[PDB]
Amino acid sequence: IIKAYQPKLAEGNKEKLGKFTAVLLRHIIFLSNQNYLKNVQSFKRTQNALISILKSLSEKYNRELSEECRDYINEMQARYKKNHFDALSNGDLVFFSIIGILFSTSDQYHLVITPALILMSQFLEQIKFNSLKRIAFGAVLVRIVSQYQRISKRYIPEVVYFFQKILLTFIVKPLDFENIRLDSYELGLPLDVDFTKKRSTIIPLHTLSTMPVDQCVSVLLNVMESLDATISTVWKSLPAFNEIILPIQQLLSAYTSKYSDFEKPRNILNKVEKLTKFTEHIPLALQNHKPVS
Amino acid sequence: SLVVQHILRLLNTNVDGNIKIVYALTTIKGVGRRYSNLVCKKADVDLHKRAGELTQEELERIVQIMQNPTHYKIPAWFL
Amino acid sequence: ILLILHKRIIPHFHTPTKLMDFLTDSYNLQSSNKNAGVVPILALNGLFELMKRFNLEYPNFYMKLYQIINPDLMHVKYRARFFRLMDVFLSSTHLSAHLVASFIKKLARLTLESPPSAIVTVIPFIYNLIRKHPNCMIMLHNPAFISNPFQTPDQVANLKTLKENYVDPFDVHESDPELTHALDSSLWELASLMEHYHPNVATLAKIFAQPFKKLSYNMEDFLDWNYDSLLNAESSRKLKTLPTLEFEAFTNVFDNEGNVYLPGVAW
Amino acid sequence: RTLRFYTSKIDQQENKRFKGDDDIPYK
Amino acid sequence: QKALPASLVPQAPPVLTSKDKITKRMIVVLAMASLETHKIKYVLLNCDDHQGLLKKMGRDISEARPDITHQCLLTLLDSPINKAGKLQVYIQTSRGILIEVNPTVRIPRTFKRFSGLMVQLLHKLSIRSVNSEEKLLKVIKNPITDHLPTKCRKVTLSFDAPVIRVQDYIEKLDDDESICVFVGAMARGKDNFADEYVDEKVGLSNYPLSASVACSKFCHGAEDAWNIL
Amino acid sequence: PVLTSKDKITKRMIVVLAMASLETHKIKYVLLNCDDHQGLLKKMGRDISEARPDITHQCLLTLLDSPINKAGKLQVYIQTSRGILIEVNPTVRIPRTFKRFSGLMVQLLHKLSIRSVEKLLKVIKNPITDHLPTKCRKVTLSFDAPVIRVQDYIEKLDDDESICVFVGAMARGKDNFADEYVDEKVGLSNYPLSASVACSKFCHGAEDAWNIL
Amino acid sequence: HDFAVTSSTRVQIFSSRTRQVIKTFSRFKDVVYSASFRSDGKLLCAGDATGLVSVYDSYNPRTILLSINASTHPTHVTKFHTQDNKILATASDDRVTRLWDISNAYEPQLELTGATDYVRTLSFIPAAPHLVATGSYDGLIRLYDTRSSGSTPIYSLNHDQPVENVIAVSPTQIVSCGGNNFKVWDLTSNKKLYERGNFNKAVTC
Repeated sequence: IIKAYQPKLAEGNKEKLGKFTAVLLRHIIFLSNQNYLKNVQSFKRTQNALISILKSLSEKYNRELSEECRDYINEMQARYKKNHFDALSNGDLVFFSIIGILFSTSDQYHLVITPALILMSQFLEQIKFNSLKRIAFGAVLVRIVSQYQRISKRYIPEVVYFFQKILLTFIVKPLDFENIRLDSYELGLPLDVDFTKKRSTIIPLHTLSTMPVDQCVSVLLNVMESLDATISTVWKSLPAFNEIILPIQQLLSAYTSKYSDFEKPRNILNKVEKLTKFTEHIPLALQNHKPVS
Repeated sequence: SLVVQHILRLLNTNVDGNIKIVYALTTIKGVGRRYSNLVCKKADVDLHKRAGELTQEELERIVQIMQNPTHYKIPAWFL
Repeated sequence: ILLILHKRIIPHFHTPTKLMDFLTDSYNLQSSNKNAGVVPILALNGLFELMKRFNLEYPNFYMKLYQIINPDLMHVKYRARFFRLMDVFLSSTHLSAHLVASFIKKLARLTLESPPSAIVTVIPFIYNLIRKHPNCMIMLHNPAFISNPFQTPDQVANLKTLKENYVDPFDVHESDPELTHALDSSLWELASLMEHYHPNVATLAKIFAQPFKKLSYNMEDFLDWNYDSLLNAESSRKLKTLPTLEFEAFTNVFDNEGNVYLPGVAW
Repeated sequence: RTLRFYTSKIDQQENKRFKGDDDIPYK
Repeated sequence: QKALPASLVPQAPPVLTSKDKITKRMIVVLAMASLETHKIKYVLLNCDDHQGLLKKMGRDISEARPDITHQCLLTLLDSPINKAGKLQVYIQTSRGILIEVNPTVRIPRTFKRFSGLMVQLLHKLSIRSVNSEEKLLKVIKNPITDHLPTKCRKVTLSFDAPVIRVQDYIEKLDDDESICVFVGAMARGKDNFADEYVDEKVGLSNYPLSASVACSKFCHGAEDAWNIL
Repeated sequence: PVLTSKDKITKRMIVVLAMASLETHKIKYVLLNCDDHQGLLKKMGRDISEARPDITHQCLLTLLDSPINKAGKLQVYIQTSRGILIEVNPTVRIPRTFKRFSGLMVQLLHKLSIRSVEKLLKVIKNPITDHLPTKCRKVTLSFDAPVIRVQDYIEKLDDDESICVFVGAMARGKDNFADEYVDEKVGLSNYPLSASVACSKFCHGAEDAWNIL
Repeated sequence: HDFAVTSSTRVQIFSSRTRQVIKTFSRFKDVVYSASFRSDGKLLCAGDATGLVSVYDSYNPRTILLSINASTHPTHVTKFHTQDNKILATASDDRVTRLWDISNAYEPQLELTGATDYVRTLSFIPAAPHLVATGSYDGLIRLYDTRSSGSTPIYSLNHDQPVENVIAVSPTQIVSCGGNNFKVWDLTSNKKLYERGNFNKAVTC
């Protein structure tokens, strides 16, 4: 379609491809919504290829893509007003990634990123995350926002709120954490879990539609891996390390005490301990103004 | 422990809340000391109050005084 | 019932003082049901109307108010109602600097895990309290830790030892706001908010780094903000110029089961 | 009224008198 | 635990003028400034521009340099001590005309524009601001004694006098006092212009110092001594 | 001894007057000035704001007439905005009046050298780094940079080394002219400083640090 | 014995017999916080939210005798020393209770410190001119000796509630009313003799 309708061939052909740029993005999102567990390999050969073509289209019709992108942001918000997580699908998760591919995440203000990032903070908080599918959806949501702030490295309070409830959700309370609001007390992991077998921490998108202990453990491990990069990259430079990490340090201590074999939290606690040691928590001084003449 | 009890814009004029209502209102062009006292007594605003202490309804009444003087029988010489 | 009590019920009763026991019990309600934890917030509005109309008292009012502040308060839809009453409560002239310092410190601590809508409420609220009570300005900045070019070498060494021995004295578990030692603490959290992802929220937090020229901030312009309103606010803006793109290229959008945008997720 | 308005004033405040070697205006 | 000032907003330091005498200050006196006007239109007489005209006047062209007076004001006015509102400058024309220099003024950095002011000032006896709010240059009544602070310390820059450290000097002086420095804008001459009124004369460096260099050196010590920064 | 670019061992105070707006124009070649030649510079296409050699003249006078220059511990370099590097011999006594200063400056750029009968002023080959001492510290005057005491600064620096300061004679502009050569930028006064005062401040501190007196 | 009431930005002195305002002081730009007389009753001192303390001749509103800028913080308490006329005590939100002298208004004679919260109560113990008692909203009542160097309380008494007013009933007995109770303390024993909490709301004055 692009080759048969290059701008050179005829007048008004830029518009047709420009509209096609909007059309292609919806198709890329549309295919992800469709079931593809049967031919995941074939879906992978098409789904990435369409994104590559969209990248070529975006380079010359970024304006047309951007208008479609914002409309989709409006569309999910309206659907979320009535359906909550039921509106949310795999296609939404895919669309958010494509924006990161095709738009500058590392901007203070951006036309498509900022409405998207706000929408992601809303889901990281508003959504109950009371089901394994819902927690898996939130785990993917944290990864997207993390790569949005990969260089800008800004602080997202909802990212803090997401980890605390998910961390406490899988340990259900211990009676020591009454400041954290849980939405499901029946997702507590059993004690018999091993935590020494090598379980894949990658969460496939198609599995979310199908979505026991192994799946719960895999979702847990992926979020923990997201936690450490957040502690290592974003929170470390932030002033309020000791305050932000203090509830999380207590959560991780419970994981070690209950599961001695589970090695991930101990690596975090040892690593978290190292950072607080080096960092100087000096009282701030911010009104020191240059004298006026 | 719990007990619950500087500048204003009137007639397109900045008036200091510090100054007494009558002589803070005098700053507005066309308003004299006698005119300001007349407006205050018509508005039922206590003259001992500072311009800051005035409430919103009192200021609304005062702007009604100055914008509609004849409707409230302000003497002609004042206008 | 508690939502409409202050407006649609109490004004129509001859002797609304008969609602004291019902409101007092609601304000003191402590239940294992989490959904009942918001009852005291709503009862506070109706309670204060009775307090105001007939010169009635609630024992240990501020200690109870300090306890009610909790992370749940930042998330409930009725935050706007609570903060409207709290300003009237903390506008009193007989409040200790330590009392207000504990309120400021606790709110700032909660802001680390609060939505941007709540952050928009807390920042002007803390600005007003500090402006009302300049003694709390020491929390925003401690001059003893500033380094002066002219300070003698012995002063430099003494400053270093002071930087070696400090400990944050704010206690989060103390229920008396006059004993939390918040005044000796520092608002090291509000500095984090200046790096908030949203540009407008970060700009508001930047006010604390700026001179306090403004006398006060109108809370009614910051109270009732929601996620929907903020999204609707940005969508209104028109595309004057094309958005900037990314020069870097990624082979695969998600990870497998060369360059991956989102490691750890697969199709 | 809107939050964006206050941010612009705040940002404008930072940007906000002869300085250095600036000369008096010509005429 | 000394409590903070209630208002930490930056506040412009007061503009210190002759009416205020109590405040501690540094006063730099540019004695024997060569500033004279003559109709050709009145022009500020210069060592180079008007050589024949000054010869007709009978005055030596060696002492006909308002450039030195111009440069001293530039370094004095531009000094951080001026920005801190702790310095005021007086100028004494060789003819005997005393000029008060408001610290707020901004003299043109080009000399020719500066000369245009001096004829304006010498004839009109006063200079007003662009916004017409304050008189920046105003000629004042001699003697210089009355305009200066009630309690003040007086020195001249003498090459023959013993070399002193200005920082150590200002430190050992009292606080309610003020320091007045008489700087000779002359290219060359005997250092007895202020001898009648000063109490002592001091040397700043063993090498000869230009007027622009010496006054700048003196004021920097006050900034170090008074921690003006 | 008169310091020269050839000798690098001796500790000295180097000052570089960067972005000097020194240009010669013929309608005869006369130094351009912001106000003397406004229309002519307009025809040239260059802004008259950055057409002020008076600032450069003032900085040289205070630098040359400072006591440290009399002590033989200072050498001056001037980097013209066009890209011409000028070495200023410490022994030189430039005219106090600007008009004579301008008449000299046209002689130097066209003749590339001023002689007396050593060259008091010589145009030299860029970059400045080669002329500078082998072991030397480089800094710039930056208003935004942290404020430091010059006296404490020179004291804490080593002895065999030398100090370069790249002073911007510009009326206005971004302080990135010498970023390629320098390793850090320091603030001298929290208040804005002119080019003339800032170098005068810096030489005053060195005279105290090295006890030049 | 005409009595002075501090209301809004003014101070009104009422005649005892007439029970009506006989003098009005409205020069104060901001709210006025005190109207205490001197022992001779000739002079009246007051505080303002701006922090300036103004001394007026009692029954002569027009004349201003002395004006001191105690602090840029609000000054809530201004009390003449009962034993000594010349020295005036000023307590502010600055948390330093400066002791001024009428002769020397440029600098305080003494600057008592050590309060970590607002000091809104200052009392002079009869028969002990050197002793000065201050009660802050820390819940701590601090006693100072002006004969010594000062600036450090000789000892502190814990009230456990914000101190609204401290009154020295007798040379050795001092009653502090703060929170919902008032307690009587004796300095010789440095312990509360008695305590009454019959009040429902926090006692103020």
